[PDB]
Amino acid sequence: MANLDTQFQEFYGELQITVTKKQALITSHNNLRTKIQKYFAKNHPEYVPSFYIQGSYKMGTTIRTRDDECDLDDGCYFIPKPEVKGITLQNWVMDAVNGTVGATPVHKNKCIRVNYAAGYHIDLPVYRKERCNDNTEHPELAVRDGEYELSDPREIVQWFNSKKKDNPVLIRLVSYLKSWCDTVRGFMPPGLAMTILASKYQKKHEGRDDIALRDTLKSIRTALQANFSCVVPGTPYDDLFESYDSNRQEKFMSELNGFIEDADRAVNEKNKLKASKLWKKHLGNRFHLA
Ligand SMILES: Nc1ncnc2c1ncn2[C@@H]1O[C@H](COP(=O)(O)OP(=O)(O)O)[C@@H](O)[C@H]1O
Ligand SMILES: Nc1ncnc2c1ncn2[C@@H]1O[C@H](COP(=O)(O)OP(=O)(O)O)[C@@H](O)[C@H]1O
Ligand SMILES: [Mg+2]
Repeated sequence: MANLDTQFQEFYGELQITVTKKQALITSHNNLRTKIQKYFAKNHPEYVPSFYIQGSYKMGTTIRTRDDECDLDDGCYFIPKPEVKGITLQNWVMDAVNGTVGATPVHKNKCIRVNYAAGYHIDLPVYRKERCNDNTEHPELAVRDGEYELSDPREIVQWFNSKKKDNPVLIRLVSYLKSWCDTVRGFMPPGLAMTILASKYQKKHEGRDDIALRDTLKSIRTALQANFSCVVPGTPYDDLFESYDSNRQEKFMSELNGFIEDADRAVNEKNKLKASKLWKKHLGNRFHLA
């Protein structure tokens, strides 16, 4: 039977942000920090922002999309707590990043998004927190449309770090699943959902990332068939699937069935080209035999 482990490793390589874009992302994220720091020093020095890279970039699971888009999440914290609405802190950050050359900001519900014409964006979730060095205190996320929400971005990173330890295939599995979401889109869940599901339900097959992904898909399906949910570690009741009606759930679980069916056929294929086409159908066009 065809062995596609090498093709999976090369696919993982193709999913990485390119050298040029990663340097531009980091340079831009440093420029944004200085721009925000200068804005508050000039206009509201009573509040001092501090920063913490979070999300996939901090966890080491970032992929570029099929359009070569990529991003970085940089949390913007105000300590101690400003006694203003969350939308007020967001508006100031939005005003601060406005005017960045080659970029246009967008005020999302839970972050300020800075879209760069060069093909990347930086998301700036805004937080307030009372104490500078207290990991037992969870920060409050600013929300445009409502009240602050308790959040635990650092706890997610710690949790995933413990799952990654002695387990380097996990970041590859998360990357494969994120590329699956990036290929189908529409009803598909976000990358954080793939991080949680792969970490909880991972199955291992040393030397065969193709078999490992197949086994992990079936493990995820078994868990979600019993209880269709995806709770964020450290934040109970933060269920990433809580808004999914029966239609969206059925669409996702049907796509998971089809992925599993084709993965089974690929693993049992003698023809390496056919096997690669079955995987590529769901993982996207950066997967190939050549
Ligand atoms: N429902 C949520 N609860 C808590 N944190 C969230 C939630 N959604 C997003 N985040 C935070 O934003 C980060 C990025 O979310 P997401 O867009 O799914 O990841 P990616 O950076 O891979 O696109 C997550 O790592 C998490 O810290
Ligand atoms: N609970 C959260 N904690 C931290 N960041 C978040 C959270 N939820 C969303 N984000 C960030 O905000 C981005 C988009 O926010 P979203 O909720 O999609 O706003 P909108 O509904 O306007 O699209 C996400 O990609 C993520 O990076
Ligand atoms: Mg994001």
